Amino acid sequence: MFINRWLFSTNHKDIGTLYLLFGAWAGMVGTALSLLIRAELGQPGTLLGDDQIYNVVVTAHAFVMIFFMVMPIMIGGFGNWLVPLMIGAPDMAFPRMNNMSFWLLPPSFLLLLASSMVEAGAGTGWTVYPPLAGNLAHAGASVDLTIFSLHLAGVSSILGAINFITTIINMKPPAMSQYQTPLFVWSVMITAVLLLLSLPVLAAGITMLLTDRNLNTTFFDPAGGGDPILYQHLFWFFGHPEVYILILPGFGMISHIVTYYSGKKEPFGYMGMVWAMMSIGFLGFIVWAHHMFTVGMDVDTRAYFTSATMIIAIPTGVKVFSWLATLHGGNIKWSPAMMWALGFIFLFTVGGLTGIVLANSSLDIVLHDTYYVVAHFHYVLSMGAVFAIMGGFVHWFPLFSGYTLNDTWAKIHFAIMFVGVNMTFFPQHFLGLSGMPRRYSDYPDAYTMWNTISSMGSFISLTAVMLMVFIIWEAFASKREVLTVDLTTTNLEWLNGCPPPYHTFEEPTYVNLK
Amino acid sequence: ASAAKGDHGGTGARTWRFLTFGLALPSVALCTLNSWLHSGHRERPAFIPYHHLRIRTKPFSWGDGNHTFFHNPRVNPLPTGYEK
Amino acid sequence: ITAKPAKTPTSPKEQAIGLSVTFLSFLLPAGWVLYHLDNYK
Amino acid sequence: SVVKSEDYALPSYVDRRDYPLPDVAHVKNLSASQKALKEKEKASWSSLSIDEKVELYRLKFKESFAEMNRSTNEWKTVVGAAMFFIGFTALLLIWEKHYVYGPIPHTFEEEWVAKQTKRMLDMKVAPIQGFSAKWDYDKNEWKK
Amino acid sequence: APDFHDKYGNAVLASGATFCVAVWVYMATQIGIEWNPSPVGRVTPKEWR
Amino acid sequence: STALAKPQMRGLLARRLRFHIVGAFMVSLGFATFYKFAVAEKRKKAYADFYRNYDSMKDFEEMRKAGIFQSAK
Amino acid sequence: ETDEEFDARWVTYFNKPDIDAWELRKGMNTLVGYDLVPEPKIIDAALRACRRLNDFASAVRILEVVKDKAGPHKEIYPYVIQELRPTLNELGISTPEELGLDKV
Amino acid sequence: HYEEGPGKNIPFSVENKWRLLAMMTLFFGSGFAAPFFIVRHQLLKK
Amino acid sequence: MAYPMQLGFQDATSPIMEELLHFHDHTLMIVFLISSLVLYIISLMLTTKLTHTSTMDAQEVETIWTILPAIILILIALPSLRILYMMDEINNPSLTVKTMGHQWYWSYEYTDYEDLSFDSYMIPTSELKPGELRLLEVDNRVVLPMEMTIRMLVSSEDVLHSWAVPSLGLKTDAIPGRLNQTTLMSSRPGLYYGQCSEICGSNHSFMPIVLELVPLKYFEKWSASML
Amino acid sequence: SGGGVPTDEEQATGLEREVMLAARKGQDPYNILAPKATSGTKEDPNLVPSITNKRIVGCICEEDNSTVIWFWLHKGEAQRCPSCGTHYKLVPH
Ligand SMILES: CCCCCCCCCCCCCCCCCC(=O)OCC(COC(=O)CCCCCCCCCCCCCCCCC)OC(=O)CCCCCCCCCCCCCCCCC
Ligand code: HEA
Ligand code: HEA
Ligand SMILES: CCCCC/C=C\C/C=C/C/C=C/C/C=C\CCCC(=O)O[C@H](COC(=O)CCCCCCCCCCCCCCCCC)COP(=O)(O)OCCN
Ligand SMILES: CCCCC/C=C/C/C=C/CCCCCCCC(=O)O[C@H](COC(=O)CCCCCCCCCCCCCCC)COP(=O)(O)OCC[N+](C)(C)C
Ligand SMILES: CCCCCC/C=C\CCCCCCCCCC(=O)O[C@H](COC(=O)CCCCCCCCCCCCCCC)COP(=O)(O)OC[C@@H](O)CO
Ligand SMILES: CCCCCCCCCCO[C@@H]1O[C@H](CO)[C@@H](O[C@H]2O[C@H](CO)[C@@H](O)[C@H](O)[C@H]2O)[C@H](O)[C@H]1O
Ligand SMILES: C[C@H](CCC(=O)O)[C@H]1CC[C@H]2[C@@H]3[C@H](O)C[C@@H]4C[C@H](O)CC[C@]4(C)[C@H]3C[C@H](O)[C@]12C
Ligand SMILES: [C-]#N
Ligand code: CUA
Ligand SMILES: [Cu+2]
Ligand SMILES: [Mg+2]
Ligand code: NA
Ligand SMILES: [Zn+2]
Repeated sequence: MFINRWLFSTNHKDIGTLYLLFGAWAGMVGTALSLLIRAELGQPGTLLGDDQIYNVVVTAHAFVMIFFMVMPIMIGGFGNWLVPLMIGAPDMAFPRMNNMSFWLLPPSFLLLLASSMVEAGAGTGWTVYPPLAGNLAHAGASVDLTIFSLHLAGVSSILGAINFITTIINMKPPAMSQYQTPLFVWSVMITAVLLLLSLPVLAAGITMLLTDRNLNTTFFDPAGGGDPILYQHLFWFFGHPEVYILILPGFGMISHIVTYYSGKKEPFGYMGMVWAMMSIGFLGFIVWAHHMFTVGMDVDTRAYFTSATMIIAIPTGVKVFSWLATLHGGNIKWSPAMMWALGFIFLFTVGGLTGIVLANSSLDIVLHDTYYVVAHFHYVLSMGAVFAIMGGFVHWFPLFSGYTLNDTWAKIHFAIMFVGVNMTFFPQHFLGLSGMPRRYSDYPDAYTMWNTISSMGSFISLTAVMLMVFIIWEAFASKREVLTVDLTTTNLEWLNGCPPPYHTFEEPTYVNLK
Repeated sequence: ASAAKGDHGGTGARTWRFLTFGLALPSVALCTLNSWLHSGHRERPAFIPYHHLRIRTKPFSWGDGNHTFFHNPRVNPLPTGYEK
Repeated sequence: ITAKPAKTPTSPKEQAIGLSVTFLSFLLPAGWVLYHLDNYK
Repeated sequence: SVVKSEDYALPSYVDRRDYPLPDVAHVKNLSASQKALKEKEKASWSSLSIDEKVELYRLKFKESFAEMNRSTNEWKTVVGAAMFFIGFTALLLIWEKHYVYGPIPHTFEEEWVAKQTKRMLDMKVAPIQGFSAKWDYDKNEWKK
Repeated sequence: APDFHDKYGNAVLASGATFCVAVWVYMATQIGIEWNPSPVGRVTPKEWR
Repeated sequence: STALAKPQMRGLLARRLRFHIVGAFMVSLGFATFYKFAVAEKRKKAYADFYRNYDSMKDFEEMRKAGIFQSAK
Repeated sequence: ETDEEFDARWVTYFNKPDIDAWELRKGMNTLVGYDLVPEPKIIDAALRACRRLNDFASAVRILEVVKDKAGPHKEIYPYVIQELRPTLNELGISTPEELGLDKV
Repeated sequence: HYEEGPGKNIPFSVENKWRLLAMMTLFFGSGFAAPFFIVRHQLLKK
Repeated sequence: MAYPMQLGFQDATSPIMEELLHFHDHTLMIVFLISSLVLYIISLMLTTKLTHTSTMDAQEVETIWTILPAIILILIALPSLRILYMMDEINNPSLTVKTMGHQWYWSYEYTDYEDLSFDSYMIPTSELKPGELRLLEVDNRVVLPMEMTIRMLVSSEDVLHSWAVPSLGLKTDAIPGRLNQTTLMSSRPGLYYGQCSEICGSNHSFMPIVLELVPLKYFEKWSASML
Repeated sequence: SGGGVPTDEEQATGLEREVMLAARKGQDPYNILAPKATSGTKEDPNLVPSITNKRIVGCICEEDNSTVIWFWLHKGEAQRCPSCGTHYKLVPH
């Protein structure tokens, strides 16, 4: 029974639970890697005495946090648990293929571990650019194991995208149009379309890297007429959609959380929120070269990519202002999930504004490959994603488990994390403006003060992560079972009780046309 | 394909109105900006009486026979050069 | 939300034990590695 | 009174200031005297006593607005505990400094810094605003 | 009836704040951390060549 | 002993929003005149004052005499 | 639609002689979503609906929701109670304050 | 069928809170410890 | 170079970097307008017990909050693009210098007239002379004439690197098989520092750039003495 | 042409065949079609089939509302949408 249920699953809730457990474990790995980064930088000099190892830690930090923590939690965990419930569907369209999307991830993560254990690791950056990642500067198996890890994670997510698009298009009640589905469901559909289109381009690029390393191709090698910059275009043609894939489900969850704890039946400006996510999805394919402003790019191309990148703040702003308009007039409930969502709005706004600074290619010349970029994305993406994940985890933990958290402990956890992440990343703006490069294991002495503060911040967030594990333990240890949940008339995922039965919507909802 | 939308479900009138106002007319507005920024008169080039240009094998059937139909004196030289 | 009182209440002492064990589980192995870094180098 | 897990699909009671009249009464079963009180409520309410009026309220509702909207001392626990755990973090940082980190480079010795500062002034580092702009080359001291 | 916050909130706030300030002031000043502040107004420049 | 006057009862949230959005606007204006003055304008003046009578050869000779250069003793 | 037109539709709603319990609750739970404290004339109609429905407790709760809707505008509730005293006396409705239900 | 309800829709037991603490300790502690041991491993090869 | 506790950009060494500072100040004035506006508005939404939970009509306010951001973006874009096209303007260099990245050092070639080339490596910390800067000095500086337009050509003989000098607003990737051009003009003599800015392996943190800007006549005699 | 290819009438089975035969009779036991609303008064409630004693209703109270209002409808007296008041009555079994 245990194997049938948990290794042979065809159930969207159990698969969602598997993804949440996997993603929480990966988040411990990715946090430990981030603390090694900050320990190496927390005083001047060398800590590891091996900067190849430092570079391997940085590279694996980003792959773990992106491919094994955020994407599995947002899309595999919250998407599988919540999407079918929010449309009244009995499961996903392809419930068995869904289980393979999950089970490809432990082997993908094993390949990434393997890459770091063999030879000297892949000390490449998560961009994996050649020729550093080629077979002369990274001879041996580490980079190929990293490529294969990415291939498996890509297949997992492409099949998952197929599943989500199909389920959301085909399995709603017959009377429910796409403009009657909740915003989280929209955010997953759009994320899935971005995955479907972008991950095959990454797969092509990393396969060309694999063949340059092992089959004597020269896609990226000038000796054969190849070009390192071609790899960067293929990588970033995926990688820009990827940053929106990482945040879009978070936007969906934030819309639900802000609406719920405002005591509202609906988000402000629903169609504008759909418009904004669709626009971000579409424009997310035409801006990638802003990751390449220093490669030797012609001025008119720089001007185009600057302008297209600026156009994206418009639909993103409709979403920030619409979250503020949802709060307006609300019966505000200061629950821990609401605190996470308000933290998200603040931090995402800070990070999006420093992205606007970066969009100007002339300023980006001076800021590229410095800690100002690291500060932009740890606000707008890394901590935007983590605060939306924690808001959604706190808000929906009683649905998934049937038990309540201790809200006082959850508010203490939020307070510690908010101090920690701001102490960690805010000073990195100053480091970047004053010229400290990213991807460095040590720094000229002038940069000591802000690196020291940033590293002390990183230990505050460690304390918060340890406390989060205790908080989850205390909830399962005390077994406070949920009774009543407010606002079920506009939050269908709760209407089957906590936790919902294994099969839900065996009799579908009744929705008429009128 | 290299898009980024979603909806499908049904493509009805509401969806096509959404596309008209949410994508098509904003695109026209942006290209109208792009265009009404690169507007302006550049410096016209030296006249050179190249024999493959300003072709005259028969007089035009209007005016003096030597001016094209949408002749612009500022930018269109005659076979003998710009007009005064 | 409303909920039942705990089926298996976790007293302050029990929470101090769970918190201490949780923190030690993260701190002791990493602390051992970092304390011995120069030994590895 | 007693809400059961198996009742999740039935209309439920809630105390929320934005939903003043919930879908069910707080107390559905009535004793003999409570039945008699509901019969008496069918006559002039001027004939009910204060205690009878309170009892009718408490059959219909669990908490009053003043009770459901009460502020609490929770903030003290939250802020105090957050500061405790931030304080605990500095213990970790003290441990790290003592047992993990070795000496920093010799360039942070006071005499090195003093010579390096003079050399930065001799090369006029940031002479418009940032650094040398703050040195008085004529008086040979930091601008006051 | 008084809850945990009524009974202990004042002590948790006072002890947590006192402890946090004390341990961070100790860490910042007593264990040899080099913050490397600006020399401006602090360092007397010395001949180097 | 006296009746209470009828107060405003409708639109209290919208009224509060209207008043403070204005205050929010006039604070951003009051700030930008300050940030321009305390930062942006200060910087324009610092650079123009610095370069107004700047003598690059004199700066060089000072640096050379201080011993900083590889190419000039 | 004018304020008086709004007030008059709401007065008419609660004055329906055979208004049922569901309609009473739907009306009050909808009304409190709007950005206003209901005029005394609306509250009067609702309280008399409570009387027709033999529901003393809902009459008291309606007075509480008036005080709550006024937020920090502490002058509104005492004015509304003043305006309702003849109805309160007529129907024997005690205020929440007279019942002690304003204490925490 | 399968068990449903709180504590039953998960691949780990919560029947005993102390056994649960051990299991959660090993689970999250193994993920957090792994990078430190990988670093140790790489340093010990030189 | 940067100095301890610096918050913003290094002081400008070239007119282009001065332009960037003024444009960054502009962008920041706007950034601070928007940030404080958002903070003030969100705080306002969160500080009243008054409520309004019925459906709110959206279209009016969505016009304000699309059109205002679009205007702001145009107010950033216009000066941004002007600087971009100004940096692109031909300037007619007096000298061309090549730099080739390597793991982990830079080489320089000055081959307009004579075959002058050399390697430039970080000074190890143990060998710094007193008052020299850890991780920033090199053995052989890039001596250049001050007050003159210089074409730098940047490439690599192995992996990617990136040649950067923040106080001159310069960062050009060094790509094997490619010859990227940038121009440099220092308004002042002195020593201007940068660091390799594309991760290139284990010693990426330790291959810095030091420009030494001097009068033409000293550059000429230095060049001759380096043959 | 020739023959030799089975038809659905000949060879469909299981649930596919159930759906096919019901459609021929104009029935929809597997809920493939959206039900059409009645006037939804207490006299003419929307009739909600169920194989049990409760079913979730979603009410799109006005055409083109994006918010759907969801509630359990139980066997017994008709219930009303909590947003618009339209009536629904369960027709079990
Ligand atoms: C639905 C409500 C919840 C919603 C909330 C979501 C929950 C999330 C927060 C709530 C969090 C509560 C956490 C509870 C701890 C779960 C412990 C567990 O034992 O999980 C359940 C286990 C089975 O264990 C049990 O059944 C224990 C109870 C009964 C079993 C009897 C024997 C006990 C054996 C010892 C246990 C060992 C524990 C692990 C020890 C681990 C040692 C390694 O199985 C499974 O299905 C595994 C599930 C997926 C695991 C994904 C991570 C795999 C990462 C590795 C990738 C490989 C390469 C890494 C290498 C890469 C490096 C670079
Ligand atoms: C969640 C992930 C995420 C998200 C959403 C974003 C969003 C944005 N990013 Fe960021 N970005 C990253 C993750 C993300 N980014 C990562 C990981 C990298 C580096 C990769 C690497 O090199 O490893 C990076 C790097 C990166 C660069 C390259 C810098 C460099 O390498 O030198 C640039 C350049 O233009 C950029 C710009 C932006 C912009 C303009 C947005 C916009 O989408 C933001 C829009 C949001 C707002 C603007 C705020 C809300 C709006 C308002 C309140 C309205 C009014 C606003 C205005 C009028 C401006 N990003
Ligand atoms: C989602 C993405 C993500 C996240 C979350 C993080 C989190 C952190 N990052 Fe991240 N980081 C990157 C993505 C991310 N990072 C990327 C892409 C790079 C660039 C790599 C390259 O240059 O190639 C990078 C690089 C980078 C650097 C620069 C390295 C260099 O340039 O040399 C630094 C430096 O301080 C840093 C620090 C941190 C810290 C201290 C944290 C965290 O410790 C902050 C606090 C957050 C947590 C503690 C998260 C906990 C969440 C969980 C545990 C999940 C729980 C799950 C459930 C409850 C279901 N990161
Ligand atoms: C606004 C967008 C354009 C809208 C249309 C405007 C009018 C164009 C009419 C289109 C007819 C197309 C026939 C094409 C003939 C040439 C016209 C080409 C378009 C045009 O209008 O060209 C103009 C020349 O017109 C000239 O000669 C004079 C042209 C007038 C005489 C045309 C006579 C010939 C018509 C023959 C048609 C035969 C069709 C047979 C169809 C049989 C199918 C079975 C260009 O002006 P220009 O000053 O030289 O340069 C501009 C300098 N500033
Ligand atoms: C980079 C910066 C970019 C720019 C940012 C710009 C922000 C601009 C923000 C605009 C602020 C001003 C908007 C003011 C709206 C206030 C609504 C209002 O004025 O009134 C409410 C209107 O409701 C209705 O129709 C519909 C409900 C209200 C419709 C509007 C909803 C309010 C929206 C508020 C948004 C606040 C958050 C803004 C975040 C920026 C109604 O209340 P009443 O009880 O009187 O009705 C009863 C009416 N009877 C009695 C006559 C029938
Ligand atoms: C370097 C080398 C790396 C190698 C990595 C290899 C990784 C994966 C190993 C793959 C093992 C494949 C095993 C067969 C999978 C069949 C999936 C399938 O056919 O899935 C179907 C759904 O997908 C559909 O239709 C449409 C989708 C069909 C997809 C079939 C599988 C494709 C796998 C690879 C494709 C990757 C994309 C490449 C382009 C980037 C059916 O869904 P189920 O839920 O099962 O059933 C539903 C029931 O109602 C059916 O009665
Ligand atoms: C970034 C994540 C890491 C964050 C901070 C970790 C904080 C430290 C927790 C304590 O870790 C322990 O520290 C001991 C020292 O205090 C070590 O004992 C070591 O030192 C002792 C004292 O000298 C000897 O008794 C032991 O045998 C010797 O192993 C011990 O191994 C290690 O488990
Ligand atoms: C037409 C469409 C859907 C309306 C509906 O059927 O409900 C709506 C939804 C979002 C709207 C857009 C957003 O509100 C954002 C922009 C707002 C500007 O005021 C007009 C253009 C603008 C781009 C809007 C055009 C149009 O009214 C949109 C696209
Ligand atoms: C961001 N890209
Ligand atoms: Cu060379 Cu980095
Ligand atoms: Cu991007
Ligand atoms: Mg780069
Ligand atoms: Na270091
Ligand atoms: Zn309805």
